[PDB]
Formats: sequence, C-alpha cells, structure tokens
Amino acid sequence: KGEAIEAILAALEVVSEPFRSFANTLVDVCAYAGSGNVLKVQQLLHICSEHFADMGAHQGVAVLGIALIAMGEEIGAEMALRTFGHLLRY
Amino acid sequence: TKGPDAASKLPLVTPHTQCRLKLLKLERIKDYLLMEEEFIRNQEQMKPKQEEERSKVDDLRGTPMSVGTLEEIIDDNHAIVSTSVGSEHYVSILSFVDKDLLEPGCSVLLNHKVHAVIGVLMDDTDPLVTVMKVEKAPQETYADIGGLDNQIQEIKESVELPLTHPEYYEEMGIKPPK
Amino acid sequence: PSTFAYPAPKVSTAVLSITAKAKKKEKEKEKKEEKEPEPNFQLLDN
Repeated sequence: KGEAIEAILAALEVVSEPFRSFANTLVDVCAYAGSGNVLKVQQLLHICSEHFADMGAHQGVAVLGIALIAMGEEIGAEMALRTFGHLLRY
Repeated sequence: TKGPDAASKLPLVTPHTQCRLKLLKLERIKDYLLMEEEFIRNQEQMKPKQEEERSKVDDLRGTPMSVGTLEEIIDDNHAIVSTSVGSEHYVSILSFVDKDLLEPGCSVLLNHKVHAVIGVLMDDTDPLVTVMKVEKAPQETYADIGGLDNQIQEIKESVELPLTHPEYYEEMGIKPPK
Repeated sequence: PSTFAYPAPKVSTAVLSITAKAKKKEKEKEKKEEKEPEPNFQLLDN
C-alpha cells in the first residue's frame, strides 16, 4: 500500500541521520512492494549510484527495493537482472 | 571455469498488434534501459591505493607489448619465448606473472625491448573463431515455428532439456544425447 | 568611481512514458498544496 506512506516518511524525518535515511528508504521501498513504479525505482537507483555501514544500509535497502518493485512483471524482472548485473560489476 | 557467455536478448513483447499495451511494454523496457544508462553514466562521473601498483606494473611493462609463444620453462624466473617471427629468446620472467598459467604453448606477453615475460594472454582465440560466437540472439522463438512438434521435442531433449533439468538424465543413468 | 577603476575583488532520466505525466501530476499536487544615483562624482582622497 504505497498511497499511505508520505505521512510516514514525514514523521520519520524527525529521527536523525544516517539511520533516518535508511529508515526512509526502507519504508518507501516497502510502500511500493510490487507496484512496479518506474519513478521510485529511479529514485532508488539514484540512491545506489551515490557513494558515501548505515550509509551503505541505504544502498542495500535501495537495491532490495529495486528487486521488490521490479518483481511485479516479467519485463521488469528481466530488465532488473541486467541493471543488477551492471551495478554489481560497477 | 569460464562459464557460459550466453547471448544477450531483450524480453519479448506479447501484444504484437499495435495496441497500447504493447506501447506500455516497450515504454517500460525503454525506461529500464534509460535507467541503466543513467546509472552507469553517473557511476564514473559521480565517482571521485591500487593506482600505485597499476602504475608500477604498467611502467615496468611498457608499450607496445609483444605477444609471443612460450616454448619452455627453464627456471622459476627464466623461460624460452619464441617471438612471432620464429626466433627464440631466453627472456626473464618477472615477478608479476602467475606462474600457474605459464605452460608450454601459451601465448606469453613480452616487453618490446628486453623481451622479459610480463603477462600471459588468456583468450588469444583465433579471430576467425570468435566471430562464430552468437552475441545477439535471433528473434525467432519456438512460437515462430508451425508444427515440427516431434522435431522440437527431440531437439529440446538433446540441447535444451539437459541443461535445465539434468535430474531426469542423472537418475535414469543415461547421458543425454549430445 | 565604483563604475570605472579597481576591477574584481545527475540528469533525471526523461522517462517520457511515465515521467512527464508524473511531473504534471506533481505540479497539480503542488497547486492543490498551494544605480541611477551611481556615484558618478566618485570622491577621492589626496
């Protein structure tokens, strides 16, 4: 249920970083579990692309969210395979 | 090991007919493609040790580096390498070369001036052979064959099923038709 | 005196399939959320 998590992230903004970033990323990912949102996967890829533990926890949850949102459809999973390989070798 | 270098292929679009569902599928594939492009374009740009070792190795190696054939291994730091023109040279094996791969008949990489062995060429595959490898898989799938069912079943049991479900053959005790 | 003298002292992927509509929808969500007296007589010291 990704239509009722914006307030959740707003509330989570209170907690201090870097755990705040990890919590926000994980909550956002679990909000759109299987929804196949291209924009949210794009934000997750942005998060993964930036290199800073907990900061690495952000990227780990971002990759897990990429998989979660991509699992909805066959095309999404097949393309996420290539994206995951690319980000593994890079 | 050098596992399979399977040909790359994009997923298949089912609608075929120019309906908006096909447009959505192609748009999703393009979105993931742009996704990968942006990610890998930011990686190097967004990117800001081993550099010292790499520089030392490359400065010792020098360029250009000749590719020759290793004829024999005399000592742990000496070998006889025959240059491409057929002339044999008693060159010195440098430290930064895994002695395990150094076997007679391998294509060794040599310094241009002193001819000292600096690396072993792994692939060195004949260019007339590397062309044969199928990189872009053809778009014609099984649904693109009318009938030829028995034939499809036989070919699958010979070349396709053994990889996917080798359990059946292993339990039955019969090596799949190769 | 000020006028003339001592001088000096990640691209968001287009994703037009979904991204353009998403941007317009976010714009809608935001909408619902919403020298002349220059010292030409520059003074100077000795």
